[PDB]
Amino acid sequence: THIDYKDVELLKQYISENGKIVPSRITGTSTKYQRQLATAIKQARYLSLLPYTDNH
Amino acid sequence: SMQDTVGDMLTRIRNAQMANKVSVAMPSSKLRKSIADLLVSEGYVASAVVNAEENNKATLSIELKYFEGKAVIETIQRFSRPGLRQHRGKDAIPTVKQGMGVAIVSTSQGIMSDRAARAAGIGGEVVAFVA
Amino acid sequence: PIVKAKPTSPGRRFVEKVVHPHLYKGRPFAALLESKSKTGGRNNNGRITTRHIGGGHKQHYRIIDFKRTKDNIPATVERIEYDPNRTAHIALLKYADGERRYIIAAKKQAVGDTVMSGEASPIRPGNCLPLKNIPLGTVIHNIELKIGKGAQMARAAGASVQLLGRDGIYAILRLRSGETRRVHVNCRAVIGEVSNTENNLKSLGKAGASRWRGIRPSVRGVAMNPVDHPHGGGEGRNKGRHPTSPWGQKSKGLKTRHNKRTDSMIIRRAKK
Amino acid sequence: RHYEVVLLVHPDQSDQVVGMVERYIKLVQDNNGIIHRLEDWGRRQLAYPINKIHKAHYVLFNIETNGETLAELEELFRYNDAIIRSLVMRRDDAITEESQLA
Amino acid sequence: MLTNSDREQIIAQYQRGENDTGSPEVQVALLSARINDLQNHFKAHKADHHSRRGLIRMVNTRRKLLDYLKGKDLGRYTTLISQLGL
RNA sequence: GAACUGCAUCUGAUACUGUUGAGCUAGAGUAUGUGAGAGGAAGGUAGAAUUCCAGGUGUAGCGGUGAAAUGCGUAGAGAUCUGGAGGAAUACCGAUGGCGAAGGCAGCCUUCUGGCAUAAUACUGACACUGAGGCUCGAAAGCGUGGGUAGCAAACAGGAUUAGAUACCCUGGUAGUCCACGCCGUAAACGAUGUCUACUAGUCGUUGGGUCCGGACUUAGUGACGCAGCUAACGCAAUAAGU
Repeated sequence: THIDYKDVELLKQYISENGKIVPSRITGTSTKYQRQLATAIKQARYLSLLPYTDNH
Repeated sequence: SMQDTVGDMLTRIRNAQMANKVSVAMPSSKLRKSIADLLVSEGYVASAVVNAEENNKATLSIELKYFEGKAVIETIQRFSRPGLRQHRGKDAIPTVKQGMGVAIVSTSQGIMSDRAARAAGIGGEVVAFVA
Repeated sequence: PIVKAKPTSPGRRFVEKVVHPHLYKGRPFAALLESKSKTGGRNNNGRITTRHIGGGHKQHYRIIDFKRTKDNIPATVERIEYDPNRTAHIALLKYADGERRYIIAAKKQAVGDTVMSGEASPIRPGNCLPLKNIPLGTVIHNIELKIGKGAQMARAAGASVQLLGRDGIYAILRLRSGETRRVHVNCRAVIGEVSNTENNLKSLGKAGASRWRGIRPSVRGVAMNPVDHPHGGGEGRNKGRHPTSPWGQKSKGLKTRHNKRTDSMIIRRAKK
Repeated sequence: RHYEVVLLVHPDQSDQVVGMVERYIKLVQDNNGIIHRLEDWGRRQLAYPINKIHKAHYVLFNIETNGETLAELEELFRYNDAIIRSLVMRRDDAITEESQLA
Repeated sequence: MLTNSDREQIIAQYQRGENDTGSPEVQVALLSARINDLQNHFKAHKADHHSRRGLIRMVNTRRKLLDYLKGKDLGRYTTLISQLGL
């Protein structure tokens, strides 16, 4: 329905163990929702909500 | 853009005949209808009817003929294209396939066959060759 | 900006003059002006202490309010004026009380702008503030070396200083030269770069142009005789020995600094 | 235009975080500004340390104001020196529903 | 940008008929106003070639419509260019 | 006799073209609502990583190669760890995906900005296509002035193999690549395929919308196969190289 950068609990499942973005071939998301999810993940990364990498 | 109408009608007929279509429809004009009527009178197409649609438009529908599996229209070629107009006298009209074809001639007495124009002693624009 | 001349003479083919229409053409305030007689590069004894100084055109001196003592008073710049003493332009300040002073003009300045002084003030060009108040990463000019002595560094046209960091009671500043030195925190600074940034790209065009500024010709040592310079003498053109000044002090790469007291102030020197 | 602002604040300034918020609200009100939402998430834990602090305070609010006021507000964010990070996004439609975190 | 209000204002001034929004005069006036607005932006940013291409297309379209109007009715064309300072 | 296909003159014909008077919407446009995007320009800022610097722990190697040597190291390197300073690029997302007339365009927010897609209305009523000259843009390298300079690296230095090695490998390394403003106007600038139209079986993809009951339908792009047709043959094949 809608994707937001504030929803960290919904990005937790879509983000990889080390902090990388899981691809669409694995998740099964639509291209549009994937673009929005990538942008939201980048915003939560810049707002210190999700880690860039596991080892900082 | 579309800078030719008679050529468009001729190529529509030719493509429909190559695709073995029963009938071909196009936007209608009086010149297109006259050419289709000449084709009908020469026996190259079964019939040609203009259905007046809405918005002051009309559809010219031509029913095509096929003889022994092959198309009746063996070849149909534009001659007087917009880029190069061809006008001929009474004794200069080209003969199509030794006369076994038809050279459509738009004369001052209407759009008629080359042999009929030769009989009338008249000339005009040699628009197409159909055989 | 730079404005080239037309090559209508052998001396105009390479003249370039900086153009500034915004500055006021009219004369400055009479009271501030003071006479500045030329000394011809001569001391009281009359000996030529400094070479290649003389002639020139007489220039009045403009009093400059380096200290900016009048804190907590709004001032506006009625006009901006060219100064012959210093390359940087001088902006007149007319205070609310009516007092008139001259200050170095920042490049990002306009007529009628509001300027404030003291501890409390906005961070805008033309505003003098303590290094304590000034935040890090902000371009500054007219730095004050000693508290209450007035601004000394970055008074030249287009001068800039960057406040990299604050440690203890000192502020670390990066200068255009590349040399970093501690500055006591209480000392004040002015935000914004100095005006006339293009001054360096002008070409004076002919000999008389420097003779109007007061620079006399310079004679090379190789052109003189041994009695005159360590470089004189020789049949034909010749240099002879490691280059030096007339007084026997090598000019190429010799380090002449003797300041033990400020060695501690000097943090580091940029290498290039 | 509608602008959604996320502010990150230093834990020593967590005590004073409130007053600067009323200051911002007053500045936004003065210049034809309406604040739809003021979320106060609390002392969230940072995923990675920023400026040698593990945990920092989070504040969020949505404001409708003109660009000049927005630029002034950005200058205040730059010069506050407590607020390490700010995210002034722009939203086509004002957001009034409660934040998921709060 | 030209706002919703001022676009309709230009339309209303240049109406030949009721809510036409399609005559050459209205088209040219809207183009001229949009050029006037765009010029201030284009002065600020010299190297915006991708936008300048669209503005050049705007100029070309206005020229085509003005020439067509001149060929159609000369009085309308002269009045329109007199009003728009072209 | 014919022919001298012409030339001017009046006379007629009005299908077509040219010049015109009135009208129509189906080509092209315009107004409103929406959605998509690394379209462009200006600033800010976030995180890994390289480099140098200032320290602590610590000892005889590190680096590299097919094997080595130049190089760094007992003046404490490499490894590890804490502090800074400075430049460039933007992993993952990422996909014969998306945008742009081409050239090209990838982190994130903001300001300004040109196109395209579709939705039903309301509008003008041939305003259209192409384009000699002309002008606008135009990768990389290069040039001029001014800044910046981590990585990489033409040139240059030294180490190697070699009969020689003005090279491939190597240890360094300046211009350049980065920024502002101007020149340069050339690329295998390619789809080796000029632009714009109408027509001509079908199939499975995929991006952005629309409409229906997860599917069916339709739109402008985006690919892979495959008829008729074309081609010297490769192959092209509704995104034609077919008519």
